[PDB]
Amino acid sequence: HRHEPRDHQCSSAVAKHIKAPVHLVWSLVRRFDQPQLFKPFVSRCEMKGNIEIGSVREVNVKSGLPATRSTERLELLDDNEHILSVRFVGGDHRLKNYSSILTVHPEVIDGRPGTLVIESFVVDVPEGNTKDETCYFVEALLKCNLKSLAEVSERLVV
Amino acid sequence: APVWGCASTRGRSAEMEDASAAVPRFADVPVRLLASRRDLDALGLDADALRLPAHLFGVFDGHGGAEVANYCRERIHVVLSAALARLGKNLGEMGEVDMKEHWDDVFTKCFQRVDDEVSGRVTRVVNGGGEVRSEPVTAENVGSTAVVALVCSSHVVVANCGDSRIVLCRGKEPVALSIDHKPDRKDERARIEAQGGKVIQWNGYRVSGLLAMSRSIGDRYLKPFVIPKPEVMVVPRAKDDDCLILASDGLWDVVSNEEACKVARRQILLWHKNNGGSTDPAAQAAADYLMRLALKKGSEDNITVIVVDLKP
Ligand SMILES: CC1=CC(=O)CC(C)(C)[C@@]1(O)/C=C/C(C)=C\C(=O)O
Ligand SMILES: [Mg+2]
Ligand SMILES: [Mg+2]
Repeated sequence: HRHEPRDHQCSSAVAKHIKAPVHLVWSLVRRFDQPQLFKPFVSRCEMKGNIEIGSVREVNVKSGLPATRSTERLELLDDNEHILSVRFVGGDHRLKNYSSILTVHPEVIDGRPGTLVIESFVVDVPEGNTKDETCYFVEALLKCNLKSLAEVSERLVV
Repeated sequence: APVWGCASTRGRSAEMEDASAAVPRFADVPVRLLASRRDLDALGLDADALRLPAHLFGVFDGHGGAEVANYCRERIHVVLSAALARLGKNLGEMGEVDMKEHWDDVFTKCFQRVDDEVSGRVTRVVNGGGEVRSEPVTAENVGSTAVVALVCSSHVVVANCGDSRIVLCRGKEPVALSIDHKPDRKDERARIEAQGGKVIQWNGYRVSGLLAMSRSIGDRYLKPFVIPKPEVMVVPRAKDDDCLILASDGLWDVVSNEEACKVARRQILLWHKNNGGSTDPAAQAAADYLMRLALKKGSEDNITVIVVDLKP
């Protein structure tokens, strides 16, 4: 998780403790073609072919947001080291050159096997805003995503 | 008893997330909230025992899904009707009271109660008894506006939460009965920022850069910045009154208050000149007209219009 933000960019990260085993969480994160598995803001997602470096998904988001669609490319997918990197390359949103890195790590939580998820990003600051506003916008969405990921994961343990 | 019309369409959008409710004689309004007990005791009339029927009308623009708007359609009038009957009894062993402040409480605690059911903070009753549910109605990113008008022969009581709107045409000139909860409103920014939140300009002024309104039902992932507290206004009726217009942003984004009033009066009169829980043909014709006027003007959102005739 080392990003180098340029002068016209910002960067931050969010983390979440999940009471589920790593293999269980990562089985959800890796399905790059179905982010609606844990992202509450996705309504539709299309993708042709196998999940591989260079894969492109076309995402459509639900109503009540500042955007409707983004095009996202899979940059990194490591199944031994649990890493996932995605880049936004299109859409009608204001997150230009968005790039995120997400990793899953094992951990003991309340005497049972658990999971720590860490997600960082860098993105251009859009015209008119500040580094702080942009980070706030993204962290709010990511915190919500990792919130959802934890719920679905902890539900599959039962 | 009540004369209304309701026009509702998916519009040019893929899905329908608007909902509406029109419930005649849904409750009896405790007259103790409209007039003092002393003023009525001077006539020999017991304010606590006086029966006055009321009707409920509501428009709920959903976002992130239709489930919360639909839930509002199904629950607000029921929760509200029960609160009014309970309040009617508690006024028995009570004295005089501030009517403004009691209308605020009953609508606030009502919206707060539906929000608490939607989020799971309280258990709720399904299947009319026997069943109970305690899990949230839906995901934490689904919400809905709520603009409701309680109507009786002497008063209109209005409760607004979100960017839907209700407009009264009194004297052929429009009167806004609600003020949109846009997050850049001076007092809403102050409220949100005092809470530790941000109102960001991000394709419009948005809470946390996400939601284009400062109040709504649901949306627990944006709390405590987005809140379900409604603005309540009690509007005594008058001989000037023309009609009531409740609508989602699907109409107000492309039609002004002035224009919506002018078209409503004309369509109701227009229908009466040509012709010397069911809807009234004239109000309906004004509702269908306003809906199509929104489509003909290039509105891409869901569109919901309720017109209430305040004269015959
Ligand atoms: C929720 C949403 C709204 C937007 O305005 C942009 C975009 C459509 C890209 C997005 O899907 C952004 C999602 C983000 C930041 C992270 C993710 O999804 O992991
Ligand atoms: Mg909507
Ligand atoms: Mg809408």
